[PDB]
Amino acid sequence: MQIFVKTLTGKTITLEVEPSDTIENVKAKIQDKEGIPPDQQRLIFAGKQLEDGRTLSDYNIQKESTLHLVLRLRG
Amino acid sequence: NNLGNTCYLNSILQVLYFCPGFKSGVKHLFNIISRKKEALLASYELICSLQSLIISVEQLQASFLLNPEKYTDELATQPRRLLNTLRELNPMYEGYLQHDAQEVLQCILGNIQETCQLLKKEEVKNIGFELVEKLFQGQLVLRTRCLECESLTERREDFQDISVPVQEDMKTLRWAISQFASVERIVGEDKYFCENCHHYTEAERSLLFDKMPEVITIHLKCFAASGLSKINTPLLTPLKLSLEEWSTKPTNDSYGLFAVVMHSGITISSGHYTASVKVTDLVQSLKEYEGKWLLFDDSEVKVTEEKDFLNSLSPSTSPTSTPYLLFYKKL
Amino acid sequence: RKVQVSYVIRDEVEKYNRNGVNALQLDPALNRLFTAGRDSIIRIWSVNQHKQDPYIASMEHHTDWVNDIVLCCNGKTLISASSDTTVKVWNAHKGFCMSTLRTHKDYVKALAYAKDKELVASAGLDRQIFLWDVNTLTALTASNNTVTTSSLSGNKDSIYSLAMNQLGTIIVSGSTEKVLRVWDPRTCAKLMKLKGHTDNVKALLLNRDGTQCLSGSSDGTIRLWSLGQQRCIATYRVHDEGVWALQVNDAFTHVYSGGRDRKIYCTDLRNPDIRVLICEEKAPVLKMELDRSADPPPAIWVATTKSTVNKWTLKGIHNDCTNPITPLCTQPDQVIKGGASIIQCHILNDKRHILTKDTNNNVAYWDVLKACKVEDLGKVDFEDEIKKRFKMVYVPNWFSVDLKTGMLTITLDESDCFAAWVSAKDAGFSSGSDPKLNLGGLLLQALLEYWPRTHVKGNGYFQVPPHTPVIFGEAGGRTLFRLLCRDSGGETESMLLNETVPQWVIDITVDKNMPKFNKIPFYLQPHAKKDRLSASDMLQVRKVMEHVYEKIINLEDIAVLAEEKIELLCQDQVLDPNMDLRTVKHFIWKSGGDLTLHYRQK
Ligand SMILES: COc1ncnc(C2CC2)c1-c1ncc2cnn(Cc3ccc(-c4nc(C(F)(F)F)cn4C(C)C)cc3)c2n1
Ligand SMILES: *NC[C@H](*)CS(C)(=O)=O
Ligand SMILES: [Zn+2]
Repeated sequence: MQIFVKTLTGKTITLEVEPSDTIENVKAKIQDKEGIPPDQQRLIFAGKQLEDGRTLSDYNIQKESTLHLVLRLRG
Repeated sequence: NNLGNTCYLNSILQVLYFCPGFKSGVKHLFNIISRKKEALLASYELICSLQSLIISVEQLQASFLLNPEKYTDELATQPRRLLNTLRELNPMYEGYLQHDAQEVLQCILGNIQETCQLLKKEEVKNIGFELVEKLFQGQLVLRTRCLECESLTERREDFQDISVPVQEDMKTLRWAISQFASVERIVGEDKYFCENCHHYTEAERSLLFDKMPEVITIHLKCFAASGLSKINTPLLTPLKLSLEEWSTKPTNDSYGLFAVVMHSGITISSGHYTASVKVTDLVQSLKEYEGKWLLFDDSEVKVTEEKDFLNSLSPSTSPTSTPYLLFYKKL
Repeated sequence: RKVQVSYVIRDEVEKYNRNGVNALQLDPALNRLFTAGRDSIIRIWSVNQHKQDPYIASMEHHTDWVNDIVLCCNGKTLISASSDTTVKVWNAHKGFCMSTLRTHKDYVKALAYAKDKELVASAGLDRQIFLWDVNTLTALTASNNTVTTSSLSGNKDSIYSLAMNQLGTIIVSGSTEKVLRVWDPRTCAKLMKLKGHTDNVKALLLNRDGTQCLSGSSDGTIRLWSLGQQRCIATYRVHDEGVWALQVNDAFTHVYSGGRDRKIYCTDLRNPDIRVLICEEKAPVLKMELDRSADPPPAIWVATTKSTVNKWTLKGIHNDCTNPITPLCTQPDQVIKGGASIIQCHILNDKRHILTKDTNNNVAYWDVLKACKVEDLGKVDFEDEIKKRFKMVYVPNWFSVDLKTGMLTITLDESDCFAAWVSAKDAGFSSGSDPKLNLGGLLLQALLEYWPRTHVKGNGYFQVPPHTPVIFGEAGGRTLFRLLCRDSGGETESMLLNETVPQWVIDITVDKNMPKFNKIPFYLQPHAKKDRLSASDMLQVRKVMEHVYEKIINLEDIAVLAEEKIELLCQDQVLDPNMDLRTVKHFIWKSGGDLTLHYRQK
């Protein structure tokens, strides 16, 4: 299934993923395109942060769903 | 007070104290949980912890107004008990580390929303439960238009915050909301797979607002990959925001800026969070602060004029404390 | 970047269109229609009425949609542009490709022609326009001769249309930039930047002098431009939705317009209130081509998203209404038959068979490994036929399926091609052993068994059909090489395979060494002596039963005592003795973490 990810510049990228894909595999595919390490990445869908160790089916991520990519601003 | 690394939580608690209905909704939920406890969990400790924080704050505001000669130790005001409840709900808040203020806002709002859904399911087993859903929750319409077959597709997705770019790959906040919401062409490596064409095609993509909350939080992406870099230049922040341009229906609603959270630091890995808040509404001197701005350091409250605050925020002067969360309220 | 190996499951002769038609051309001297399909095949058709079968030939060397075709040099040469990023030169009289141009970076959407200069332009999604001399493009191969590139620059967004003046003096580009761009192709210079369209422009026309352009946008407008004044001179709103096809008579006075609304009009450009509805089509109009055998055009050919191409007769175009709703012709005068497109594919649990549903609502059963159809199931329910063919087996995914061409395309990548190990018995082969087979390996050895470099011939278990096209492409749709499975023995194909076959195919196919076995860890705990284990993903539960009976109970046939003495449990379900550890981990293990097994005595 194809999903959109809105990157740091607001630019949208496309990922091809499966409902059984874990959030860590999606963060690896975002590292492969945008070059950001998975430990610095932070995915938001439908106003909830996606937690590492869950599958895209647990969140109801379908075809044409959008993720927002953000980083931690530590303070 | 601070008591070590909690400036990320303090800034969020200070902006939530001045949100339109947050302080009354937390009192309604805490009174329900208190009636539950007298008639007979970790999520309920978050609402007990928030109520105990809010009561401490009204006791300070009263004590400053009528008895300055009291609370000499600042009564030990503590978010640390709330932080212990957030450790029980989320392992990341362990020790005296530094964290993202937006990630704490998401954790607090999500755990209050889960508590609201739990109390709603309990009551239905035998109206004020939609606290987060009225205040911070909105609904988008994500249109995609395949340039080969000109078929529209809609997705309807919820949002608590609007994450916007600060620079291109000076600017105004209208430009950042245009980059979030206006029509984007997806082309080259990121083609749309169109189920009507059975083919990868270019597409136009547009995001429109359909339901707006009473509080709009804009999450400024003050950070870019160059190995990661903080963007120190702000963009121009309007006092009044109108979203009719990216709206599914025309609406004569205007939103007014009432809180900001700033991050002072030259790197993404460390810094100091500060909040500043407009006082629109809640003994004579209490009303005199209206229209002004409160700036919260680690334990100082400084009253500042709206003009001086917006001059210091504008990119015309070196800001030294980058805006990170902007909160706009329905007028 | 990363080379993928693909192949297409098809019949030897794809006589009918298997998807929509993007481009049309006529040869009036030969009475010959060309149809460039989304099935990647350019077909040649006879348009004489006495011909019962219109089919003449098929020209098949693309790997994705053929977006535009140009007939050049008195119908001797055809130029084809595709979503495979290639522009191809063909012999139109014989039907073979005689050159391929790879100078684009993304899909090539539009061609232009200047008849009086033999000059062709190609444009695409890569924002590039290349100009070609057709007499120069008639070179056999890069080794016989290679050619230079003339480029027009200045487009800021993807080009969906070109138009070139017949005299090769003006070229026009229409793009998602919403502004028409004009150059002189002779000097490669800019002339103009016409503004006034509100969406993408898919149709462009020029008159013979290049003085007037006629343009159709997805905004539903047709604009007539005066290129002598850099402005629009008229606008016509006769479509409710986007205009995708335009044609004009030779006098440049009547416009035939069609688009997403499935209607064809003829508007007088001088008096646009007098229009006629020619016909109401069944699908969106993609391209139209006029019959130019008489002064008023007697017919129009209409290509759509459907696999049928229709001729509509234009006789009787004079009534009086400004927007007549009664079409002039309600039945086509000539119909080129089309086939059915595959529109759903479902890979079964063995990772070897597909169920496909087509446009006709027919379900078919396919074998990937042999690259053939097994049976046609008729108009059975697709979700019920999927449920009937459920098997309690797990095989790792090792190929992708694409339906872009309306026929099965199977793709293999290094990442997952080799992840499918299977027993010979489970894969339906036998000899008197149960050897362990890799499906991607056996398929790669069968796909190019005719390569002299791979002989010692084939995998020794199955052969693919000799007509099966084999494609070497990059992730992104850029094709490097295409051949048929039988053609790998030729000198030019053997050299292009030495220059194109990726090393991840050469290691298994040529060096004949075998891929990594996958191993899964598991814990073997007594059900209410503990260790963490690792074994092959395919290990039968019977060999875990043996290992428990011999390592925990070491105090007749030993394997019969092992299976009848020890039981295996996982998630409180007793395991089938014949289940592989893959299938246990995929179905019976819903809990997170490493697979845990428990055991007891019968
Ligand atoms: C964990 O800390 C918090 N968590 C949630 N919220 C809050 C603050 C309530 C936001 C805090 C918080 N942080 C830091 C401090 C420091 N001192 N205090 C008490 C306090 C709060 C507000 C004021 C005050 N209110 C007003 C008026 F706006 F009403 F007019 C004027 N003034 C001033 C200008 C005289 C006076 C004193 C703090 N409280
Ligand atoms: N990033 C945590 C806030 C800074 S401090 C000095 O208040 O701990
Ligand atoms: Zn489409």
